[PDB]
This record gives sequence, C-alpha cells and structure tokens, in this order.
Amino acid sequence: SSKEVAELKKQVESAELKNQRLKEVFQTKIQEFRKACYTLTGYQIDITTENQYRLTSLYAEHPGDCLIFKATSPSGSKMQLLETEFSHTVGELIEVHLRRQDSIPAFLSSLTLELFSRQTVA
Amino acid sequence: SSKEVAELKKQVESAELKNQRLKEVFQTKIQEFRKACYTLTGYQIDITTENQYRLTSLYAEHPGDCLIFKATSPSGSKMQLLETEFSHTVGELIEVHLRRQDSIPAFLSSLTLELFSRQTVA
Amino acid sequence: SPTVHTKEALGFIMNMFQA
Amino acid sequence: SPTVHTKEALGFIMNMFQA
Repeated sequence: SSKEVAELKKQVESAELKNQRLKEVFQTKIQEFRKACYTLTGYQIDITTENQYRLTSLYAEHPGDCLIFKATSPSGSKMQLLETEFSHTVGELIEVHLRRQDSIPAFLSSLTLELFSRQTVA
Repeated sequence: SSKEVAELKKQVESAELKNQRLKEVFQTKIQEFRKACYTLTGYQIDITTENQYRLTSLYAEHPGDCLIFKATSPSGSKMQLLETEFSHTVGELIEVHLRRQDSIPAFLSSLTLELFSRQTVA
Repeated sequence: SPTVHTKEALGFIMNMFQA
Repeated sequence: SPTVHTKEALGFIMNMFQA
C-alpha cells in the first residue's frame, strides 16, 4: 500500500541515520579515549588481528621495539607475555617483576620509570 | 505483499540488524580493551558524566580511592589533575613526578608500585 | 540542540565506559 | 563463515585501534 511504503521508508532512513550516528560518536569517542590512556599511563595499546596487545612505550628508546602481551582470555584472565625484540633486552626486570612478583603493572611501571630516566637531554 | 514493500521490509531488517550487530561488537570489544588496559597498567580508566577521566589502582587500599584528570584543552594533550580525597594522600608523588618532572606516566608508575607494596602477601 | 539518534547513540556508548 | 553484518561491523571497529 501507499501508506506502508511511505511508512517503511521512514524506518530505513532512521536506521540508516542511526548507523551514521553510531559510527561517528563511537569513532570519536574511542579515539579520544586511547589518547587519555597514552597521555596518562605512557603506553599506547594496539590490538592485533589476533587480539594480542602490543604496547609501545611513550619513552621508548627506539621506535621499533615494543612489548606484546597475548592472552588465552576467553574470560578476563591474565595475559602471558610473548617475546619481542625489545623484550629480550629487558631481562631481570621480568624476572623481578613478572616471574617473581607476578605483577604486570609493576613490571610496566618499573619499566616506564626506567625509560624516563634514560631519556635525557644529553 | 507488494514487491515494492517487500524490498523495504527486507531492507529495513538488515539495516536494523546491521546497527544491531554493530552495537554488539563494541560490547565485546570495548570490554576486552579495558580489562586488558586494567590488568596491564593496573588502572581502571572511566569516563565520567562530566567527561573527565577517573583512575582507580588495581592495588587501591579501599574502593572509591580514585583520581581524576581533566583534559586542559580538547586539542592540547595535557591534563590537569583534579583535587580529590585520595589525591590528598599523595602530596609527595605529585610534587616530584607531576610538577618537578611533568610526567603523568612517572607519577602513576611510581604510585602503582607503592600501592603494590602494601599488599599483605601473611 | 541535540538530535535524537545522536542523543540515543551517545548514551549507549557513554554507558560502555563505566564499571 | 560469519554473518555479513557482523563481518563488516567487525572490520570497522578493528581498524580504530591503530596509530
């Protein structure tokens, strides 16, 4: 019918519009967030196709090196660190903090502080 | 019914579903990014009603000890730390890492460790 | 002011960034 | 595979987590 046709057309417009609305806010909101966690925690967190987390420090000595954490994570479990070129360099640290203390946050924090100290004018 | 109307009904459903499926994906993903951010950095980043950032250590003495940051400028990547009840207890850490050195990373990093130190290991 | 879908959208996501 | 809507949707989101 003429009423049905026109009545339905509005639904499509609205839904299509919602899709556009949804994407814009979400894109904008997510981008702003990630900046906060970088600016704040001094780690950029990148998801890989494999849902593994790659962290690159703000104070990283080299652009190329970074850390990658992978999780079995069906649930919110604890991740296990996968070896990277950078990861080998910072031995001990891991022993002290991950192997022994078992706290990823302590490891990063320690690492972050360490990197800062190295960062020097000359 | 009408071939014209049928198309709209099918069109509508997909579009509703497309938004529908899309919203679901964020749920899984957003949580998955946060919990990773949380277990790794040892901080839960929440965005307030006033679009301020509220941080809470995985090692918090009591719950509701949080910290709040507000972006000074939307464009400018630097955030002021707002006074809060828990902020009072870290006069020291603030003095050293936030003004003397102007580094949230340093500041949080060094805090995460102090709080991690006060964990009854009984 | 604020459009409806946007308002609707905004609330859904803002909820997704708490507890 | 996966249904199409989830698929395009999924792709859209994943690209956001990048530099």
